[PDB]
Amino acid sequence: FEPKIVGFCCNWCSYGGADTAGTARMQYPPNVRIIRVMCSGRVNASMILKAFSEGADGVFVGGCHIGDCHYDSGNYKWKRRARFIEDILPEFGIDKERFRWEWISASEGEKFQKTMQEFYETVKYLGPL
Amino acid sequence: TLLQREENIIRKGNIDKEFSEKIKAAGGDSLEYCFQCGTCTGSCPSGRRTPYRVRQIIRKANVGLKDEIISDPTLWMCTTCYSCQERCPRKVKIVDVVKLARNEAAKAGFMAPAHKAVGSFVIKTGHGVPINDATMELRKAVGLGELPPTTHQFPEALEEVQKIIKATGFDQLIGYNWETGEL
Amino acid sequence: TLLQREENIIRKGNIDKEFSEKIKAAGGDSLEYCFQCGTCTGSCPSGRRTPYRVRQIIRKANVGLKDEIISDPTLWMCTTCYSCQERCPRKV
Amino acid sequence: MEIAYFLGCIMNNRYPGIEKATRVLFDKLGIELKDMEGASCCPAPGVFGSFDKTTWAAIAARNITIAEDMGADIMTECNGCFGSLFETNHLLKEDEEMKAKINEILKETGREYKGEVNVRHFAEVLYNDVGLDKLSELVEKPLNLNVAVHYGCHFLKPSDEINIDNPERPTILDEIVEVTGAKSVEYKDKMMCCGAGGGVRSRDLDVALDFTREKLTNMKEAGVDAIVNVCPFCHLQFDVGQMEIKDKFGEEFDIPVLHLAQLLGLAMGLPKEDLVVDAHQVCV
Amino acid sequence: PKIGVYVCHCGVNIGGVVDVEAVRDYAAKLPNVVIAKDYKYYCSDPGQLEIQKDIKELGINRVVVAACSPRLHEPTFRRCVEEAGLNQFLFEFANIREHDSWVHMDNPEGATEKAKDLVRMAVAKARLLEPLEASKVSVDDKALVIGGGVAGIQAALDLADMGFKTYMVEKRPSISGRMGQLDKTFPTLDCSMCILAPKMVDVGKHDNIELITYAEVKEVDGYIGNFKVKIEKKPRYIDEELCTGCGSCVEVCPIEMPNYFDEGIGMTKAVYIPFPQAVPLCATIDKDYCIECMLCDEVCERGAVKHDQEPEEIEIEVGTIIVATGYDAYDPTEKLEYGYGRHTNVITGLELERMINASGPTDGKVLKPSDGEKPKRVAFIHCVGSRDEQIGKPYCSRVCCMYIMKNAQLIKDKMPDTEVTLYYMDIRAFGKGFEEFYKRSQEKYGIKFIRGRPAEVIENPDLTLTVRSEDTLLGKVTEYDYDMVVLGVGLVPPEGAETLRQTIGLSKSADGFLMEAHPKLRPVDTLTDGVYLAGVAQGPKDIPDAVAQASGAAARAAIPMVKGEVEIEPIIAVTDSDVCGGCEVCIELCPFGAISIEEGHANVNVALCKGCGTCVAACPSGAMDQQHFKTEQIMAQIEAALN
Amino acid sequence: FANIREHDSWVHMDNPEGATEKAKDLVRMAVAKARLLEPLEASKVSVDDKALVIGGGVAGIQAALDLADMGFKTYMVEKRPSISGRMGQLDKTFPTLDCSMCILAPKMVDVGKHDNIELITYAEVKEVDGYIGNFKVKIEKKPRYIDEELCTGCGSCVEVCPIEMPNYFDEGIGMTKAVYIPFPQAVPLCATIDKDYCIECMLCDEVCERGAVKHDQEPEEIEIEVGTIIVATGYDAYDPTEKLEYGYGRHTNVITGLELERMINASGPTDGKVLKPSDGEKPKRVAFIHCVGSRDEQIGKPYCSRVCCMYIMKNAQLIKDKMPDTEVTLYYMDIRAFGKGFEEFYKRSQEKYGIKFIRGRPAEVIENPDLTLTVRSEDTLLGKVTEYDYDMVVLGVGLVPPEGAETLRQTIGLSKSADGFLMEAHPKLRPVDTLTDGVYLAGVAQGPKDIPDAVAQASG
Ligand SMILES: Cc1cc2nc3c(=O)[nH]c(=O)nc-3n(C[C@H](O)[C@H](O)[C@H](O)COP(=O)(O)OP(=O)(O)OC[C@H]3O[C@@H](n4cnc5c(N)ncnc54)[C@H](O)[C@@H]3O)c2cc1C
Ligand SMILES: Cc1cc2nc3c(=O)[nH]c(=O)nc-3n(C[C@H](O)[C@H](O)[C@H](O)COP(=O)(O)OP(=O)(O)OC[C@H]3O[C@@H](n4cnc5c(N)ncnc54)[C@H](O)[C@@H]3O)c2cc1C
Ligand code: SF4
Ligand code: SF4
Ligand code: SF4
Ligand code: SF4
Ligand code: SF4
Ligand code: SF4
Ligand code: SF4
Ligand code: SF4
Ligand code: SF4
Ligand code: SF4
Ligand code: SF4
Ligand code: SF4
Ligand code: SF4
Ligand code: FES
Repeated sequence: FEPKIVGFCCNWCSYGGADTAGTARMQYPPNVRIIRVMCSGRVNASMILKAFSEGADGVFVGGCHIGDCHYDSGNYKWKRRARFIEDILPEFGIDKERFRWEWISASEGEKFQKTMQEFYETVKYLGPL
Repeated sequence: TLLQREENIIRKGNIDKEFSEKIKAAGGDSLEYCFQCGTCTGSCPSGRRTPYRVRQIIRKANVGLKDEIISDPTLWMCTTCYSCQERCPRKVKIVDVVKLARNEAAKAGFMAPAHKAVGSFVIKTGHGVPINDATMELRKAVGLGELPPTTHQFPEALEEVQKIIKATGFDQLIGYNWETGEL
Repeated sequence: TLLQREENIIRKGNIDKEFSEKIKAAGGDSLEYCFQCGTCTGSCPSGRRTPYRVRQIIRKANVGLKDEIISDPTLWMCTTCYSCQERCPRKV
Repeated sequence: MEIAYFLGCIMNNRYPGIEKATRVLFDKLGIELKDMEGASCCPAPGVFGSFDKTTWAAIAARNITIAEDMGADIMTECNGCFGSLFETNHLLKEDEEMKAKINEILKETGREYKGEVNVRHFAEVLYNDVGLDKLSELVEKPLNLNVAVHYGCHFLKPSDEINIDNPERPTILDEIVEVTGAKSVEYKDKMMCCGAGGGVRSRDLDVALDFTREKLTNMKEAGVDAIVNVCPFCHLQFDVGQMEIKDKFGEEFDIPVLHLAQLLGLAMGLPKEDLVVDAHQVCV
Repeated sequence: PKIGVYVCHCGVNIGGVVDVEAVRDYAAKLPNVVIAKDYKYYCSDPGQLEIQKDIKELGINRVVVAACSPRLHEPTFRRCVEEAGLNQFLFEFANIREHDSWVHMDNPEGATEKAKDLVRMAVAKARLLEPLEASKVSVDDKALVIGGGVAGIQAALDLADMGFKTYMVEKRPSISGRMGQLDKTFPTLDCSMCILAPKMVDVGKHDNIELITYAEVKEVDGYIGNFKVKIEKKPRYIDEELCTGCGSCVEVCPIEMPNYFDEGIGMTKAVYIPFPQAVPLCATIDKDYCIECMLCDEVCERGAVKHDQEPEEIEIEVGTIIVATGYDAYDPTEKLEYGYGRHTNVITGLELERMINASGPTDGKVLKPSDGEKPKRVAFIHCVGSRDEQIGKPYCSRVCCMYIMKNAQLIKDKMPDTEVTLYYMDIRAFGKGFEEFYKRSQEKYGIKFIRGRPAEVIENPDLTLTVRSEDTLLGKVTEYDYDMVVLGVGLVPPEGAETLRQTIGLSKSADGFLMEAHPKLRPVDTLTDGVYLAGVAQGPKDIPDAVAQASGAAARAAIPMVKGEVEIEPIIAVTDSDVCGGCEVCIELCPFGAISIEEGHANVNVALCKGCGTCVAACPSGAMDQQHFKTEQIMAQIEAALN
Repeated sequence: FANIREHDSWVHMDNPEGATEKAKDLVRMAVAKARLLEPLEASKVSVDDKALVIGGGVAGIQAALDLADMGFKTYMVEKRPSISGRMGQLDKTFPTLDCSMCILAPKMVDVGKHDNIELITYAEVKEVDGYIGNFKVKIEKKPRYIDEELCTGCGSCVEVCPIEMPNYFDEGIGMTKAVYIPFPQAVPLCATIDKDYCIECMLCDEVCERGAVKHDQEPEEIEIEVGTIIVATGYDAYDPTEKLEYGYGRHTNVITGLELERMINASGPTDGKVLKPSDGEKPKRVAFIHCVGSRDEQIGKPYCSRVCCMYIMKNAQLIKDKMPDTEVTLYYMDIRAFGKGFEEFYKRSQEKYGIKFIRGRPAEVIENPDLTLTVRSEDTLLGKVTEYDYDMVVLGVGLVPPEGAETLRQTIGLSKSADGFLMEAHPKLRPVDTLTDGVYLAGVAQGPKDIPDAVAQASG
């Protein structure tokens, strides 16, 4: 079983963190697919639900650390949305461990690598949705 | 003659990289990033009155001069006062390295008889400083019990201590012979 | 005992500045600007087989440890081969 | 309040006066001292920690389990015992593999280390749990004494782990001492080791005695009347080593050595026989 | 849509792991794609020429590039497509190097599949892109320089000589910074004031410079070319226009207070002039010490004393900002083993600089604080407050070695009989003439160097000081006596640095100093457009390095002001009035207040919107949509990632 | 002007009365001269708004781009066929370990595309005449024997060429053809024929489709008029052949730091593999020697080269990352980690990579029969002589002025400092100006320094 994982990362920190992991050449499983947004505040539950409905076995969202958002308040709104999404997902048979959201700074390549590896292990263990 | 062809040069034959790896793996890895400022030696009170130089011990541990360290008498001049460790600008755990080197030296047979005597006292009575008759009389006179509520008073506690010592092999380390109760 | 309260510390009682001034005035003034790279000791053939350390001799001469130098047997281990002097980066 | 009472070796086997003074002082403070039945050497870190870390940690862990059985924190008034027990406690708590190894060793003794209690120092308990005000209230005989305070190395260091006071220039013991009316006198190299630690006293007595002789010279130059310590190991070093220094070099200091508990008992009007001054080699 | 796909080998960075042949064919076979090519280096000139030729010939209206991260080369390809006539924002970037090839080296097949999926997602997004015209905004041809030290003075003079009107805000009553406090400079031992004072006078006389001393920057708003700055001028209680700096008020004042210029070892009056070469040469009253005796009022002939002065608020509009706020000297009081603040005859390097200065408090005489007599023995300790993890200062301060050697040389010249010893770990004489200066310290002046970090400084009863330290090259502990000990304190960010950093909105580096945009190639730029760094504001360094940085910052700030225009990215929210219901759950979500309500419909202000997309994600009905990040585009990308 | 401070007051301190009499006499002389002075109107001369930048390294590229972005038409003369300087030869940079080419190549392309920059590579400045605002410069463009306007840099000519010659870019450890492109990111991306090696076989002519090969090309003379000049000519690496005790050029497995930079580069001659020159296998033990060609009065080099410590530590870290099992030892006198993040980099060299530091200037390097190398050196912190064996020894060579520096200095008319680099107008406050008006210095032309310092100087 090879899980299908979709990722959303803000342009300024989390996408920067993935770039840092790449430049340092920190290996991690190739299942994730990153989609760029300007801010984690651009992400809403419709995208997560669409991902899970289209065949995703896990959804990752990455943002700036609280207090570090380029647009200064977007990740707060995302954090609220993410808590609500964790509320909603188990009602349709989707474990909330299949939906991970983390704060990754632009220089935190190693944290991004570890998050990717661990999320892949979790989703693979859970098995197909 | 001042000639001595072995003591005045360092080659690979004097180096044991396994010793350094063992020390670093056992909790002395910080010795890797000592930059030899000499603050520790300046802070050392035993270095002022003995040939003990803690900075050179750290350097030898990094280089891998096992035989030079474990056989060195000055290795036993450290009082573990922690003065060096409080001031190290690189935050090296100097006392940890000293104790690990002493452990390696003890494993190699460089144990003083007095330390072995302390160990034998702990084995026999559970106390590094066991009570004597005069102190028993003093204890009785002042309202305390003749014996403290320790392994002195509870043989089963002493048996547990001896079981621990046997399990850890400490008796074999100091050459304690249970049959005769001697070293 | 390893105790010895005099041999393991340097105070002003161990220093003779007149000795250093005399050495520098007699043709050894260059010792003033040794920066202790240790090239001389590495080049020294007697330092490989005796406790003789020429760099420490230069350092003691600069500091003024007369009694430590003149009474030292290793001072007589130098063959005057000039290997150190050919390579000193400070031209001591 | 209740706390397990660890005794060590030197206090209960050479200087019972410290123990009696401590018991009386804690009874006057409404703190119940519970004996740790079957306790042994902590073991003294200087020799055992230098010889085999595993044996030292195992013996210390058994001592800690004795107190864990009673569900009480350990209180020590020896810097050496405090250092040994505290280091073992925070090593086993923060290291799962070492905890597993030590528990494997402890199994055959019918004990298991849980990491459920805390190791505390006598002076720290006095300063935090009692406070300077309550200690002052209990003073009935304000002392007139110039005392040299010897902190000992293992009360405060390594400070990164102990985090009690600043090791370079601490004040906790000075404040406790001054609550009794005595005056803590500054002297050269105050934070210097007494020389007895690390197993040096039993390995090279001359080196340890020079440590002590340097300290005593500095204290004498300050004109102190007594030495105050919170370590029976340091207490023994000073007391016995003054006699040893006299016999070896014929140098007389005649500076009485007191434990902090003994000084508190003196300031609290304890019976003279309770201090057991006859245990001391240097006449007080 | 005619999509042209360009897959970059990047040499072997992508090609080595990802098969740029299979990916190219996959792209060629995807819907709406009319061409697929691969080139070794697309960002290079030949690759851009290939892209432009393809656009001109095949009439491509969408360009997709499978290359490195967009954060690196998105502007490059945007301008490339622009120069070929295509719109800037019809362009798409697929990240197959940092996100695929460099992180899945051990799975080449999985890497190629991921690259195929990523290119599919990129083409899915590019299908729905549309042109967007970017708006130009004028760049104000004015600059602000914060800090009046050597770096700030240099930056202001360079900008003013290039024709730009410059404001220079300085928190002290006078400009000069720390260079005015130095007696001589290394490695030449030339007088610092003799060469700095002409520049200070130049700044004070320049027609293009507005000098505002004794003032702080309180608020900064806006963006490049369009900065609104609120400055607070503190009350001197002296009229700058009237005061001539004669100093009679100082002569008559009865109160004595520390002089900040003398670094705690010099005294002045409650009304004071910081030093004779001050610019502006004006008096200042510190009301913490004034008793309001009006003696200065009575003795002043110009009528310049104003005890009822109030703080003034100035608002300026500038196009660029240069931060040149310098540093403070480390306070070694926390190093208890060295006894600063406890031992009488322990001083710092900057205090020694003031003491050796002929215009300093002691008239240029190095005297013991304890008795006012010359020391016969002096020790210097290197790396105090630096290279020390015990205090969280793991960096080198970069100048303490040299100024320690310089002050030792100065003490030797003034008092040849003095003995001077330096306690060092490394001698960092790296600059031009620095190694020769280091050798001259020994050969000419006879300064003694001990390689050892001192363990302790002990004050003896007679107030002399014993340095206890190992001589590591002798391998032995030494306890040497000295009449004076000088701590070689390091450099730390100035007091109030965090307040100004937050006011402007800049980041800081691990050492606590301000962070440059790129460590190697943009040393004076920041990531905030229109804001530049000069001098020790960016980190410890010596005067020539700070001056070079100030000139570079002036040039970099001049470039956009010469251009006179900048482009605003059009990635902004747009409201569909026919769909918007005026619910207004979007207005509060904009941190910049870009959304208002007109005619019952949400309306976005382009000047205020920054393009975060928060409001768009919040809008349930979808009336709000972000340009270049539309919901349909992200939904198509999600669909393509899994299908 | 009467000079009574430098000529009277500061030189006769012990004779105040004689000093006052001398001051009176000097003021009398000044007034005597001032009596006969008359007004003179000074003539203004126009300043050409054009700049010349000599040298196409990072400093020169930065200076040219800054001038061109400010609106001035700039000429950039570069003696090599391509711009980049020494930064293009580096693999990574300290203290971040980022790729140098990845960040330099966009700037090179920018220089190549700028409307305000005229790039003249493979050219030298032959004559400079005139003064500020009014400089007449004669430049000699050497014949490439390839048409720059036609060549596309495809490289087929290189593929077919039969002759092999050293590649200057690879610093003596890499080979190319008689027709060559210095590196793939060259700007201009153009071929060059070295006639010292060409046999005129016309294979390149036949394989070229653009008709860019011109075997009858001649040197060209260009005359430009500029208002300002910026010298950014960089440096050369020290040649340690004269240090006979270290055996460079004699021992097989002794290399320099720059050669190691080329070897560790993925685009270098060895495809990024650190291999012994003797057998082409990875070394298991590597020694680095600091201060080679620097801080040494035996060779007349009493200055610090200022970057060798850091790039030594950087290349040690790179060798460790590529080959974690390798043992690396550095022989140093001082570790000069003075820059921003440099001390942290120094600590990371030990904590993370386990690089060994020996404080000792090596006395000798001895080649053993099996071609391994014994470094004989005192460990001064152990106070004992050591003889340690290594598979490779890397000399931390310093920086020296480039070849032909004196010719250009005389052509412009500039002075030089004691170290041999060009002298600035004032050491403290005019670091980038010279005493010749209208001529400026940027980068290592003024003395050794790292990339950010050179870039700041170029902008200034
Ligand atoms: C003891 C000592 C000796 C030295 N000797 C030498 C030497 O011999 N040669 C040498 O080359 N270098 C020397 N240096 C280093 C040299 O002083 C610095 O390189 C130089 O001072 C840096 O100039 P700067 O303009 O960046 O900073 P500074 O000189 O610190 O000037 C910064 C200015 O900004 C002002 N400021 C700060 N915060 C604000 C704010 N919020 N708003 C407005 N203004 C503000 C300050 O008041 C100050 O006027 C020495 C340093 C020390 C400590
Ligand atoms: C092995 C090594 C590793 C290094 N690593 C780093 C590092 O990791 N990080 C770092 O920051 N710095 C590093 N440096 C230092 C860095 O290379 C320099 O700071 C930088 O190259 C200086 O740039 P420049 O433009 O001043 O000179 P250069 O890079 O030398 O460029 C000068 C240019 O001028 C040209 N030129 C010369 N003479 C003439 C002439 N007469 N006419 C026309 N053109 C001419 C040259 O061909 C060259 O293109 C390293 C240096 C070495 C030797
Ligand atoms: S103080 Fe620390 S860094 Fe300095 S020599 Fe000792 S262990 Fe090494
Ligand atoms: S702990 Fe040991 S090495 Fe460190 S200062 Fe104390 S006696 Fe010296
Ligand atoms: S070689 Fe010269 S500079 Fe180096 S230690 Fe010997 S005498 Fe001093
Ligand atoms: S002359 Fe020869 S023997 Fe004497 S110190 Fe120099 S190298 Fe050694
Ligand atoms: S476009 Fe990106 S991936 Fe392609 S060569 Fe340029 S930097 Fe490398
Ligand atoms: S306030 Fe008046 S008296 Fe004082 S300095 Fe200014 S002009 Fe002179
Ligand atoms: S009014 Fe204030 S400043 Fe003026 S003389 Fe009186 S105390 Fe001094
Ligand atoms: S420049 Fe010298 S004194 Fe200053 S921090 Fe660096 S090594 Fe220490
Ligand atoms: S949230 Fe949507 S519907 Fe409501 S006001 Fe904003 S744009 Fe209109
Ligand atoms: S996209 Fe962000 S900045 Fe723009 S209007 Fe919406 S919330 Fe405000
Ligand atoms: S000369 Fe012709 S074949 Fe050679 S690189 Fe140039 S265009 Fe290609
Ligand atoms: S003509 Fe010269 S350059 Fe061309 S292929 Fe022949 S040898 Fe090579
Ligand atoms: S930077 Fe380091 S290696 Fe280079 S010359 Fe200076 S001290 Fe020697
Ligand atoms: S920009 Fe990354 S969370 Fe707002």
